[PDB]
Amino acid sequence: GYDRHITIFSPEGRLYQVEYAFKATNQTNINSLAVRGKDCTVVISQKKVPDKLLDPTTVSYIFCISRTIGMVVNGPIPDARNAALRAKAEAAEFRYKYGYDMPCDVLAKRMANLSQIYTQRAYMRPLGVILTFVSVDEELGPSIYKTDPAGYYVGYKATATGPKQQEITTNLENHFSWEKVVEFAITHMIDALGTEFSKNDLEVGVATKDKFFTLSAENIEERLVAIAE
Amino acid sequence: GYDRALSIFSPDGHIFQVEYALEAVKRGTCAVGVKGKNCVVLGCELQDTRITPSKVSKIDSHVVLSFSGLNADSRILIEKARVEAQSHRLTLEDPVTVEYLTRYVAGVQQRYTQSGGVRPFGVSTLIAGFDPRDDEPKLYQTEPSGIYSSWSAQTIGRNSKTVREFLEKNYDRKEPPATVEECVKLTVRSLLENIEITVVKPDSDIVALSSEEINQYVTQI
Amino acid sequence: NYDGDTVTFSPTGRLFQVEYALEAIKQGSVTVGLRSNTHAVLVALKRNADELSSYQKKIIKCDEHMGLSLAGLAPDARVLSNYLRQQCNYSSLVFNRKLAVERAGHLLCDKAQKNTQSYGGRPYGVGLLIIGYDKSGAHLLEFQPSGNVTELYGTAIGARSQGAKTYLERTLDTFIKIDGNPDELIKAGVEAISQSLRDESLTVDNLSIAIVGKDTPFTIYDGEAVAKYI
Amino acid sequence: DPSSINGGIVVAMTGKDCVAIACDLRLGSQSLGVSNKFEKIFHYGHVFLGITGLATDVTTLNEMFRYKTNLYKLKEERAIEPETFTQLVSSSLYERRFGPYFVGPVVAGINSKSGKPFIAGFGCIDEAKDFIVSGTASDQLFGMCESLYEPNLEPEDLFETISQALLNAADRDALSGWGAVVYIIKKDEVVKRYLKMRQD
Amino acid sequence: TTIVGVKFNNGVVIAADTRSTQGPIVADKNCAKLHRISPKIWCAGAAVTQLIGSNIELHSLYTSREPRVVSALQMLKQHLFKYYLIVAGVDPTGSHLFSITDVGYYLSLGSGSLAAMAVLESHWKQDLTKEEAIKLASDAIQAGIWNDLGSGSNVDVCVMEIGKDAEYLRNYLTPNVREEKQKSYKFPRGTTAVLKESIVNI
Amino acid sequence: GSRRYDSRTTIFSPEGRLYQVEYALESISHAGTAIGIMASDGIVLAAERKSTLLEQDTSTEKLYKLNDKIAVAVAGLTADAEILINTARIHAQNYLKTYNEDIPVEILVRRLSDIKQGYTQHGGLRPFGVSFIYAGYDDRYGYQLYTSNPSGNYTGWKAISVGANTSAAQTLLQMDYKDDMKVDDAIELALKTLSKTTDSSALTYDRLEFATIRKEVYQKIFKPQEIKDILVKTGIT
Amino acid sequence: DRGVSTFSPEGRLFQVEYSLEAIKLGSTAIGIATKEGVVLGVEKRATSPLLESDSIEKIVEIDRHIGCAMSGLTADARSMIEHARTAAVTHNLYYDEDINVESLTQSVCDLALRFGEMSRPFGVALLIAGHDADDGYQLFHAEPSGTFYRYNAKAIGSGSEGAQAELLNEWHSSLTLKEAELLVLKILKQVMEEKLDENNAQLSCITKQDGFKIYDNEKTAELIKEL
Amino acid sequence: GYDLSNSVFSPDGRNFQVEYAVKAVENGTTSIGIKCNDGVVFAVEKLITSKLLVPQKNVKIQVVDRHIGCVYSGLIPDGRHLVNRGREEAASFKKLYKTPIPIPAFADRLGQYVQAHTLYNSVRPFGVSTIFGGVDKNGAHLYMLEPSGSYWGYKGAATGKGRQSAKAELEKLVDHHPEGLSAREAVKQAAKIIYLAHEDNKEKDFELEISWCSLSETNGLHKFVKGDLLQEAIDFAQKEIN
Amino acid sequence: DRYSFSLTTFSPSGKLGQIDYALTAVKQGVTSLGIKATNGVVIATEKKSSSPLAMSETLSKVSLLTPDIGAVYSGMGPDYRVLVDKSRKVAHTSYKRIYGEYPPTKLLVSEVAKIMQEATQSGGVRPFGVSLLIAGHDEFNGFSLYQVDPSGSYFPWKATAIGKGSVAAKTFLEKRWNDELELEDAIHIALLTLKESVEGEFNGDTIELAIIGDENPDLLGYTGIPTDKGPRFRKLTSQEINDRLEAL
Repeated sequence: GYDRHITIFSPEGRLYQVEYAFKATNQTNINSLAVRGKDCTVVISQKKVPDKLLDPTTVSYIFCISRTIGMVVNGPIPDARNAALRAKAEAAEFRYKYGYDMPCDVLAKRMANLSQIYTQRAYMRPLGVILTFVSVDEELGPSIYKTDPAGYYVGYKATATGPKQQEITTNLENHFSWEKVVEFAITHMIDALGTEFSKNDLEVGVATKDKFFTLSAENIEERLVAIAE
Repeated sequence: GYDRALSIFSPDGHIFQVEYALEAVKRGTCAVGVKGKNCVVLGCELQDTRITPSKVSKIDSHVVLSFSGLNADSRILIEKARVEAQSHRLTLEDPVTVEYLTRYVAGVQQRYTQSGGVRPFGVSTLIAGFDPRDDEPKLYQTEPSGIYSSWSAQTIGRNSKTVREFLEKNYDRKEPPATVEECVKLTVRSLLENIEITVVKPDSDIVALSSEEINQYVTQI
Repeated sequence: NYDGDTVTFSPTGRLFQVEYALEAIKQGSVTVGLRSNTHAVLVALKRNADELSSYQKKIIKCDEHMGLSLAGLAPDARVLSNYLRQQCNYSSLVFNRKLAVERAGHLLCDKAQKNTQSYGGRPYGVGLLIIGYDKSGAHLLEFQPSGNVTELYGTAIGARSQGAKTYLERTLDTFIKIDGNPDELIKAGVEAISQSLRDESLTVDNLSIAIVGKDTPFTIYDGEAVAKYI
Repeated sequence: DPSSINGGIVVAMTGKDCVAIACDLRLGSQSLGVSNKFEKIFHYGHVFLGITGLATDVTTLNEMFRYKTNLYKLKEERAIEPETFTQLVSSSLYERRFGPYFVGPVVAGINSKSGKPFIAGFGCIDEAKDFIVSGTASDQLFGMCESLYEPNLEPEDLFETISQALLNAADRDALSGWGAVVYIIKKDEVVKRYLKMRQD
Repeated sequence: TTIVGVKFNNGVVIAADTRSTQGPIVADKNCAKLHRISPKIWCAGAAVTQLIGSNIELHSLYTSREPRVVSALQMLKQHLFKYYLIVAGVDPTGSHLFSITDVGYYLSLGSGSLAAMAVLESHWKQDLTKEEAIKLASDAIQAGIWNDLGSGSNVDVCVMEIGKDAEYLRNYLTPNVREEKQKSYKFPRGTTAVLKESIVNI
Repeated sequence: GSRRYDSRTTIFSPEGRLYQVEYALESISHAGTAIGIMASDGIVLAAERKSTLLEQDTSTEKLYKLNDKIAVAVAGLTADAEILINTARIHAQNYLKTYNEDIPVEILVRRLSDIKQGYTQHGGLRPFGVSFIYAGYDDRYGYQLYTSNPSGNYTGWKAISVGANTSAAQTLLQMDYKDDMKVDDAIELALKTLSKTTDSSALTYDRLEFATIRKEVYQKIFKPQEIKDILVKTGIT
Repeated sequence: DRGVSTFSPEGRLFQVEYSLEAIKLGSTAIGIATKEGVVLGVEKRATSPLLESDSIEKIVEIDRHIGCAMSGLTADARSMIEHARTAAVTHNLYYDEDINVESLTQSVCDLALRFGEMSRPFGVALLIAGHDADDGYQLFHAEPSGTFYRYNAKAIGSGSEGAQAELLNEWHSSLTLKEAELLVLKILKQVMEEKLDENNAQLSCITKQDGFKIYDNEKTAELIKEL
Repeated sequence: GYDLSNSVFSPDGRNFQVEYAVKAVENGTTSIGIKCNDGVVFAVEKLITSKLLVPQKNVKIQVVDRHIGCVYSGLIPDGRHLVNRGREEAASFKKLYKTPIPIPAFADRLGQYVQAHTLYNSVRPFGVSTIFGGVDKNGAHLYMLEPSGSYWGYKGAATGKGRQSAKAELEKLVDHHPEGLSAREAVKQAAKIIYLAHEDNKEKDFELEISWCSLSETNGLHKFVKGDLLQEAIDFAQKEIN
Repeated sequence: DRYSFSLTTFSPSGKLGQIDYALTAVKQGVTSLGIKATNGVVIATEKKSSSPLAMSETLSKVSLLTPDIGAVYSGMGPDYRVLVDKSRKVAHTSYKRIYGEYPPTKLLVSEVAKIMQEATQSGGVRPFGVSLLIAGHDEFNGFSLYQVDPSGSYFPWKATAIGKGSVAAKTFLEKRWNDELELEDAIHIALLTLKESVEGEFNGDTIELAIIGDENPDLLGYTGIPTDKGPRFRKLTSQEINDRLEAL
């Protein structure tokens, strides 16, 4: 009866607490998509701020892990900030130990191994977040690596996360400077979700060769205007 | 560290794990000890007899320990008793008295009934011997709860109640068995309600009776 | 389902183990605290298990400037009073400073709270009234197992403490202005605690009184020393 | 210097399909000679080990290597080889880098698979192809081995070469002597010989 | 000991002498001083290498990437700082030459370092080819061999080129081969007196 | 807290028993049968394996050397046994390092059984699900045959079986065992008992692990061909 | 299950309340404090005639002027006594003076609630009797709950409910020591299931002159005849 | 049966113990925070449970370092436990570095601590929601931190029993004043909103406590509003009721 | 961590339930097989992709443990990933630091199984939900193929399959395996066996195959050391697998 409350095996060989952490990734009802250009990686995340008392510049599910790596999280922001702090410490520690910046895939494996421990030790619960790491690796180029509560991670050509991740995913499958790549992702998110975006409804992160950065509401509005033209 | 309180009070004031540890003792084999004027006789009723350990174990040159209950648990108690007896010699220059050894063994058993993460020993021990340079026989008993007491004659294990009833009428505290023969014959008679006999005598004179001697006692009875 | 541990919230947001520790005080004997600007008074009704037995100590002295009274689990009070003595002792050693009564209450606040959020411990089953005198004057503090520490003019904790507390509210405008007449402030405390009695009357063995003030070190009255106040 | 407290020397030589390891037998306490039966050469299977230096360390290391090579044989179901044993010695010694044993170990043996003679000196491995020396008379042993040794000596010739090198170096060492033992090691047989030497 | 490291237009070369000494006595005449940390990262010193190389291999398997010379340098630097080397190699970021930390186009360590640096300072030029770099690194080692008592025997050379496999030229030069002895000192059999003989049951 | 999920492995039953030990003994009762027979001139260890594609010539899953003079037959969880076998090998080598003598068989058996008992009294962990048969020689008692179970009890035997069908195997051993048999006679008794206690229709060399200790003492863990040879001449073929 | 340090909805610790009912099953212990001393008496309650009743030590010495009786799980008492003896000895080492009886009772009672995940509270109750210059002859009742009271006369154990009522009737401030000896024996004879004699009951006294003394079976027998 | 432990996901992916900790917060007294054009104003309703309480002495608002003010609703001992961690965290930042800890940096440190109390069943979630903020080198910041560890920046924040009415009034304040409120006038609305929010708890009297941290008024340091300004806000709040 | 007790305990029937449930997870995993030939071992598995936009090249289900030892799994991938990390580390710290060489296959397998048994008896941990097929070569034992179970039990095999279609695959391997098989024959049998187990597309991108065979000095990365042989473990590329599938 307690197999559903801690991460031990059920008689069917399943970890229900891990499966329930997947359910926790969609509580925020936020959809995100990551696309790779030939030179840049772009993450578009929905920015839903219903309370008018909120300071919108603080509402953010995109984190700058290092100079080159960015992370977008699908799930509650306290668990999102927990993973972000851990990823930043891992990135800085890798640079200290090995003399060069951690690649996006190494960090994704690094964080997936941490999620694997929560999956096997009873006193740690899984974090109910899905972590998408993006960077332009100096060896592998633009990169998307996504981690889930199960400790599973893999690289992606493009990816979408959220309640409507399927609608975005098939939309990307059919299709299959960074400003154009941003304009592509915003347009494809509009078509997939069937909803026009204002400058306040979107979060944009861009991984380039030298740095990862996030666009401001003014920069996003500039891209929205370009799509209008 | 695992520190779950396994031995706790029931609503009726009982510690069930200690009560169940006593049940393990009552399913042990036997330890009949008859203390006389000069003797303390300990007895019990494809196996390789050479290498199967005798139940009576020498804690030191002068103190022996028989037991009843879980054999595996007893080895740990006997090992702790032997180490303690050597340490007392090492630091206090003197061999242990039978009461001091009994107090230490019962202290370990009591410690396991109120320590987290451990279960009580399912062992009751009959500790017999003589104090150093002394000659009055000692026959103590310890139980899983940690209670220790001195007896003129005592039995532990299966059929203990029947044998103790037999001892309570054949042994008389007015006139204890005066002769070593009386110590053995009373012990054999109690065990007759296979026999092993160990006689503990002063000045570390501890001997186990041969099967030929025991047969003479049995045939006489 | 939710009362077995202090680490669990009830569906309504309640902590039942903390509330059950609160019930321990309500099972204890009533002690009354009140203060004027110059003096703070502890009045305690000591309880005896048997008429062949003595009466359990209710008032504890920390130092010359501060002391407390307990209601509930006496061993918990000693643990807290020992911790309170350590804090007051630390202030004198490291700073040559008398620990403020308000600061001392917050140290009890923090110690009590740790047992309500971490597994393994239990909330303290004792309530305390701490009186003290410092540079800011007379202080009376009520400590609760939940960690709540409150500064009051007067208060009562223990069994039937509502009768004493109701009287203190009615008398509030009087005893706060008693000022530099300590015997009249003790008198007002004795009347308040007499409002919490049901069958037994205040006797020489029952009553225990403590006081601390401007030029009054913390002194406890027991036995015949309280006969003038009964 | 604890290595010079007890004295003693160990020399190993490679021949044609054979190795030889030799040592003196003196166990000394500074100038005083205590024992003439302290053999410094041990074997674990077909791998031979000579240890010079502090005698208590020699006994401690032999017990440690008998310990490790026994667990190796139980785990591996095969006897350790001289090249593997050399790595085992090297890692064991550096396992006490700042608590070192005051020893000089010499490995001699023939690899059971390849059949090639193997000798080694030391944590840093000196896997020489001609000879290894160790002890208080290493300088005397270097002079004798460098002059006498020639490659591809037959086992009978190898015995004479390593014996004469050992005897003459021990004669010029104050703390070496009181007898000598030579092991002529081949794949099929191992011969142990005690040498006649000066007893001063 | 004489170790040099010379960077050329497409890689780095390290060279060393092969003499090991215990005081004034040559213990090993053919000690190998060029130690491999990874296939294309090699180290030379005037245990820490076999442990750093072990963790470099584990780190490379973990990251699924080729080892970097900065990673070996960082690991050696952190390990040695916790309690004198030349680290050279080629990684995806190019060829590197470090000493333990200073970079350099040429380096030298050991007892023969000054003799080697004299040859390097005299003959080193920018944009050396691979053949010239081997020649320069070898002559620097030869200078230490002839002029420094602590250096001798042979020259070991390791060449790490950016697009190629590392090539370890063990005993690249052997300028100190002993001449044939005047006489043969083979004893006639039976010369040594034997007190006892016994077969050992192995 | 975790208190709700604790199984309380090291507690007594109301009858004075230990559930996990009794459940661990139930586990071994379904393991392959291992038999030890102590003859006048040595000891015989025989174990029944419990597929065509299995590499039988390499598989050594029930008989292990602990020493040059001590071997164990294993019934139960082989992974748990490998943990205990490693400690016994280290303990035997620790004894040789201390005293320069081979460890007595009983000292080794006692130490291993003390490890099993420790998991039964404290720590909150489950017992080892392993029963051992120790066949050993030492200068004090000569050939000795011990057995140990998850509870940590060890007893000396002349002939003993562990694993599946222990009751049946012990009945056959009681009927046919003599104190004065030789190893070859003891070997023969081992296969007949295994043949008459195996759950399979026939006993073949691929299903068998065989070991003997004979006098210096020599341990021989039989190769599949040697098992095949001894199988034919015994008559089981 | 429930945690050992849990409160009940009425404000009482479950394990402490359960431990108190273990004491109710123990042998009776009676103590009377007078101006000339304190008399402690216990019911031996030997389980068998073969049991050597002279080995039952239910009254022990803590310090030269401090002794106590025990009732309940007397195996738990020995740990509490050893702590009490150490505290009395440590006081003399640190202060060059004998420990006060109330302070000794405080040191013992500090162990009472020091349990939780000590696995359980002690299942034994003590009657601590002692003398000192600061407070004279004193008798305390230490409980596993951590509470203790000073008693003029107190009875604990199986027969405590009836014995305490009898102690209420019989105790007065002018009792002499010999009256206390008879009173303790009188109540013990009243509540013991067995017929009271010198082999199934024990007496002890604490006086300023003689310290803590346990009465021999001979001396107790003469005192038994006086009844 | 998924609500008896802290770190358990329900089949829907919810942590019910964190939701139960929120129920404790909603039961607490109303506390608010208003971010003005150059500072932050904190106001809290202090229920007068008895006449025997010493007025203006049971202070609820706490300072962290010298520039951060914290107010919370729910289990007051939990809030003090959080502030004690915040003071340790603000100090350790001021030792390794030298600047006073930035407000966003301080918000993350508290958020990690509160989130860490939802990771294990051996610990209980915080039973408070904290409104905290102050003035740093980047201006004024206002945060509300929930029992889950979630926190956001706010123009105006409210928790407690009268949080719904206080949020309605704070929304009007944001609507009517896009230019940014002034620190002195925000103190008056803080009094007004607390008094308005008290109608949901009118069964008992209450004491109003206000504090502020303004770059101009308080020189970027957190100070309690006392004296004439406190009484002026009370009169404004009392007048604004009618 | 308050979990210090075993989460895997014996049942009244003697079963260890958490081990049985861990074995159930393996049986639900993707089918992976291993075949031992005279001159090599081949381990193969299906690469099941979660999304069509996932880069399956980044997910390697076959891992090099040592240059001459490789591993494949069925079951929980994250458990395998951390077991491989521990197995590689133990192959160095426990063996190669001491003896200067990589362990023989059976010794690494026993060390991997020791890690698996610890998750079965230690406090507060579930067992690993993977069975590993470990293929290797060592100088004294030659080529070997081992299956390691979640309980920590390991067994040598001539050929075996684990996972979803292990029962059907093992029957097919019994028909085709013989003691005279060459490595190329083993690869051909492996692809046929994996063909019957793969549901959808069967090509070099959906199949991961590795071999332990001849030493590869071209994969050594350096020359000049005659005794340094070169890795025997070799993962076949998608182009190589396609070639053997085109000429199937």
